[PDB]
Amino acid sequence: SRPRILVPGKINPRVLERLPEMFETVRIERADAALVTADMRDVSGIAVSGKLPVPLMDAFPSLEIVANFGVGYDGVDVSRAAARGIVVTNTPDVLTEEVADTAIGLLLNTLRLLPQAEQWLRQGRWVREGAFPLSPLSLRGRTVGLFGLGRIGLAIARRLEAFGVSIAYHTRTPREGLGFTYHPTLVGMAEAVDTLIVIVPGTASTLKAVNADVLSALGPKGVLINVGRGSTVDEAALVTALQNGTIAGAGLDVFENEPNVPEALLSFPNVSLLPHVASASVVTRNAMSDLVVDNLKAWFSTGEALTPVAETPFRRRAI
Amino acid sequence: RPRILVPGKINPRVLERLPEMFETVRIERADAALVTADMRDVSGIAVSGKLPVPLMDAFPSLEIVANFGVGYDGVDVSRAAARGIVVTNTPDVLTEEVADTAIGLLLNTLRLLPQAEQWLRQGRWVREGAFPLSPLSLRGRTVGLFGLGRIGLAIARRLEAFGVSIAYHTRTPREGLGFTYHPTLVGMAEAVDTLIVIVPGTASTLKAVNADVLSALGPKGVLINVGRGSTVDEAALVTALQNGTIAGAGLDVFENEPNVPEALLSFPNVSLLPHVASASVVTRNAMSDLVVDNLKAWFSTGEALTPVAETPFRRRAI
Ligand SMILES: NC(=O)c1ccc[n+]([C@@H]2O[C@H](COP(=O)([O-])OP(=O)(O)OC[C@H]3O[C@@H](n4cnc5c(N)ncnc54)[C@H](OP(=O)(O)O)[C@@H]3O)[C@@H](O)[C@H]2O)c1
Ligand SMILES: NC(=O)c1ccc[n+]([C@@H]2O[C@H](COP(=O)([O-])OP(=O)(O)OC[C@H]3O[C@@H](n4cnc5c(N)ncnc54)[C@H](OP(=O)(O)O)[C@@H]3O)[C@@H](O)[C@H]2O)c1
Ligand SMILES: O=C(O)C(=O)[C@@H](O)[C@H](O)[C@H](O)CO
Ligand SMILES: O=C(O)C(=O)[C@@H](O)[C@H](O)[C@H](O)CO
Ligand SMILES: [Cl-]
Ligand SMILES: [Cl-]
Ligand SMILES: [Cl-]
Ligand SMILES: [Cl-]
Ligand SMILES: [Mg+2]
Ligand SMILES: [Mg+2]
Ligand SMILES: [Mg+2]
Ligand SMILES: [Mg+2]
Ligand code: NA
Ligand code: NA
Repeated sequence: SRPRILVPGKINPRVLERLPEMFETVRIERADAALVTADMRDVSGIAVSGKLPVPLMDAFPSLEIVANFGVGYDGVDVSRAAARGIVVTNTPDVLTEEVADTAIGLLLNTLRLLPQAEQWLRQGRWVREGAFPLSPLSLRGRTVGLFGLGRIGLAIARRLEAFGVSIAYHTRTPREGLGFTYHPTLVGMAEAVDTLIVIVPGTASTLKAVNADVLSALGPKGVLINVGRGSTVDEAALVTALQNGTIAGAGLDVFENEPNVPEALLSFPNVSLLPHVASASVVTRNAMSDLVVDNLKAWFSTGEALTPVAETPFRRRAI
Repeated sequence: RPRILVPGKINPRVLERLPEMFETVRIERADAALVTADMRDVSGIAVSGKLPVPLMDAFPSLEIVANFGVGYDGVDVSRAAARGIVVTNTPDVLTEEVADTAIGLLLNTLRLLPQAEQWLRQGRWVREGAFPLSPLSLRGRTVGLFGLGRIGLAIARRLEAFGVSIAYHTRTPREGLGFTYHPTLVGMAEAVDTLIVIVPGTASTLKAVNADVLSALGPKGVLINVGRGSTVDEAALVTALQNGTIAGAGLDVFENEPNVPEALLSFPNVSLLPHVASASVVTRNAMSDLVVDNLKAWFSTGEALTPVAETPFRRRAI
C-alpha cells in the first residue's frame, strides 16, 4: 500500500506529524542496524538528521530515497547511495538567511564579548565592580575571508557588505560577477585577512583544511568563525593556536565530535561556543521539516524530488 | 595653561592627552562637595556620565564641558547655555561600533545565542540534548527604528542586508531614503513587530516607549533599546513581558544604571548588556581623542570640533 519511511533516532516532530499525509512511519531509537527487524525490510525511504551508517542504509533492499534533514548531508554515504541507485535529498535554501544571521551574531559575540558582558551584568558585577572591561577586538577595520561562497557564504558576504568591512573569499572555482577578492588558496587568503569564516561542506576535500599553517597565516589579530562543519577545522591545532596566542579568538557552532567539546576549548575567555544552532529557530526548522517531507511526497507521487543532491540526479523507477 | 577638571572615572586616554595643552584637576566623584578653593580657576571639564548642576556651577571661569559620548543627557545643557558654556560630545567616531552592537543585541534577543552558549558551557548538550529551538527569528520581521540619525541610519543600512522591511519614526522625515516614515511612534509600533530605540534621552523622549507603544508592537513584538534607558518605561516593559504583551526584549541601557530590576533578570526571552554598545578599545580610544581634541580646538582656535546643537558657541577671551 503506502510507502514505509524509516526515521532513525531524533528528528523534528513536524517531520513525524506530516509523514502520515502519504506514508507509514517506522521508528528506531538510534541509527543502528542492530534494531532493524524482519518486518522492517519493506521500507522504501529514510528521513534522517545526522549520521546514517552504511550498515543501516544497507539493511533495506527496497530503499529508494534518503531525505536528509539539513543542507549538509555528510552523514549520508552519498557514494554508496549513488552506487545503489538511491536518491539523496537535502534542505538547501530554506535555512540560508537564518544560518547567515547566526554567523553574523556569532562573529559579533566573538569580537565584542557580548555573552561575557551579559554574564557580568547577570552576576551582579556591574553593580559591585562597575563597567565590563573594554573588548580588545572590534569589527571596525577588519578584513573578512569567506572559506566557501555558496548559498550561505554569499548571504554572509551580503550582510558583511553593510558593516563596512573588506570581503575576500576562497572556493575551488571563482564566482565571476561579484566584486569580492578571490584567493586561489586558503592559506593565501588567511595571510591577507584577519577574520576567517568557514562555510564549506564537511567533505574529504575540506577535512582539516583549517590547520596550523592557516591559523598561523590568519595571524595575532586573527578571528576564526566556524559555521560549516567541525571536521573542516583541526580542533587540536585550534586549541594550540588559541593557547599560544597565534590567533586572537574564535567563534564555533560546530565541532569534530558533537555534542562533545574538548575541555581546553571551554577554558578560553576569547572564544564563543554554540551547540550547532545556526539553523535552530522554530520557523526555519519547520521549513526544513517541510522540505524533508515534501521531497518524499514529490518522489513517491511524481518521481522527481525537489532538492536532490548533486551526486544523485535521479528519477524514480517504480519496481 | 588652562585647568581641566575630570570628575570620577574616565578612559585613561583622556587623562594621557590632556597634558598636551592643559593642567588636569581630578576629583574622585562628580560631587560639588569635593571642590576646593584652589580649584576655582578651572576653565573646562571632561566628563563621562552625570555632571550635576551644583558641580558645574562651582566653577565661575568654566568655558567648556567636553562630554565623553554622543549622548550628553547627563549635562544640563539648558543651564550650560544660560551660562554661555559650550558643550561638546563625541558623535561619528562611535557610529559604526554602536550599530554593530545593536545588530548583535537584536540577534542575541531573537536567537537566544547567549543562552545557547550557557547550555553548552553548563554541560547540557551532552545530557539533555539540543538547545531548545528559538521561538523567534529575524526571518520575516518588520523593523521600526525610533530615531534615524547617525546611528539609526547605520543600523538601517545593516538591516537592509538582512532582508527585512524597514520603517522609521523621527520628528522630521529624512527625504532621499527609501524607508517608510511614520509620523507617530505608536503608529509605527502598530505596523512593525521589531522596535529599535536609538533616540537621545531628552524630555521629548522620556518614557516614549510606554504601555500603549508596547501593546501596539504586539505579541510577536521585540523591543531593542540601545539609546537611553529613560526612553523606555521600565515598569511597563516588565508588565508587558510578564503578560506576553510582547515576545522579547534586548536592552543595553536602563533607567538607573547599573541597577537592573530583578524581574527583568528572570525572563528567558530577554537579553541584557551593561551599556556596552561603544565599549571596544578602539572606539573608546577614538571617543577619548575627540574629547581632548574638542578642548584643544576650543582653547587654541575658539571653535570646538563637535559642539552640541544647543551650544553653537565661539570662544570669547580677553
Ligand atoms: N552550522 C549549521 O547549523 C549549518 C547550517 C547549514 C549548513 N551548514 C553547513 O554549511 C555548508 C554550506 O552550505 P551551503 O548551502 O552554502 O552550500 P553550497 O551552496 O554548496 O556552498 C558550498 C561552498 O563551499 C565551496 N567549497 C566546497 N568544497 C570546497 C573546497 N574543497 N575548497 C574550497 N571551497 C570549497 C563551494 O565552492 P566550490 O565548489 O567552487 O569549491 C561553495 O562555495 C553545508 O554543507 C553545511 O555543512 C551548517
Ligand atoms: N548604548 C550606547 O552605548 C550608546 C552609544 C552611543 C549613543 N547612544 C545613544 O544614541 C543616541 C543617538 O545617537 P546619534 O548619534 O544617532 O544621534 P543623532 O544623529 O542626533 O540622532 C538622533 C535621532 O533621534 C531623533 N529624535 C530625537 N528626538 C526625537 C523625538 N522626540 N521623537 C522622535 N525622534 C526623535 C532625531 O530625529 P529628529 O530630531 O528629526 O526627531 C534623530 O534621527 C544618543 O543620543 C545616545 O543617547 C547610546
Ligand atoms: O543544515 C545543516 O547542514 C545543519 O548544519 C543543521 O541545520 C542540521 O540540523 C544538521 O546539519 C543536521 O545534521
Ligand atoms: O556615546 C554614548 O552616548 C554612550 O551611550 C556611551 O558610548 C558612553 O560611554 C556613555 O553614554 C557615557 O555616559
Ligand atoms: Cl529540530
Ligand atoms: Cl549500524
Ligand atoms: Cl572607556
Ligand atoms: Cl553635586
Ligand atoms: Mg541528531
Ligand atoms: Mg562547487
Ligand atoms: Mg533633529
Ligand atoms: Mg578676545
Ligand atoms: Na592574516
Ligand atoms: Na505591531
